[PDB]
Amino acid sequence: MSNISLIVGLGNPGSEYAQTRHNAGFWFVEQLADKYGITLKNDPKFHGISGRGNIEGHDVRLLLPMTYMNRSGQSVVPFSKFYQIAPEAILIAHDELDMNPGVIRLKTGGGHGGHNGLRDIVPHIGPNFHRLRIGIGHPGSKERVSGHVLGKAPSNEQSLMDGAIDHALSKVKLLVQGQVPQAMNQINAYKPA
Ligand code: NA
Ligand code: NA
Repeated sequence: MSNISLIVGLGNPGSEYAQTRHNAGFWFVEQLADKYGITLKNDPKFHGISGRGNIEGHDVRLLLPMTYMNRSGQSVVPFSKFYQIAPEAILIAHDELDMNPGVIRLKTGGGHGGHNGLRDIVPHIGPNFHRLRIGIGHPGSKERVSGHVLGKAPSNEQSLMDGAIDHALSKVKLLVQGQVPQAMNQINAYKPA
């Protein structure tokens, strides 16, 4: 029922990380920001890059922590405390190992699912924020997980992921308008065209 007023993209800073699957949440938020002409500027007070503007009739903040993934909470937590944004108004976009490329899900609540960014966030604001789980695949062995999240995907997997992200961006109107059950049905029904 509450409007989404803060959208957070999780990822690592620097050009060596920018195309890595771990930066799926940066992809989503950076595309969104540019779709609506919202400028992401350096915001060192909150250890991130941040912005604010109109999306489909609503005042929305955007945040990319520049803390490195595992310390994402050092940006998100004080940012959302300072602007007094309840967790229920936060959507956090992140890579999801447990879903394949081309799969994308909106989830409300729950835990971190082993994701090391969310792991740094859930303890401080609690679990009740919305999550855009952008599927990146699982390599297979738990050995190869680090090299997979920190690697660039091949073009085919990338096109599926980018398709998923395009679809979720088309649904942000619902989310910022408070229409979370509808956004969720519609996001979660996505399948590659
Ligand atoms: Na822009
Ligand atoms: Na920008």
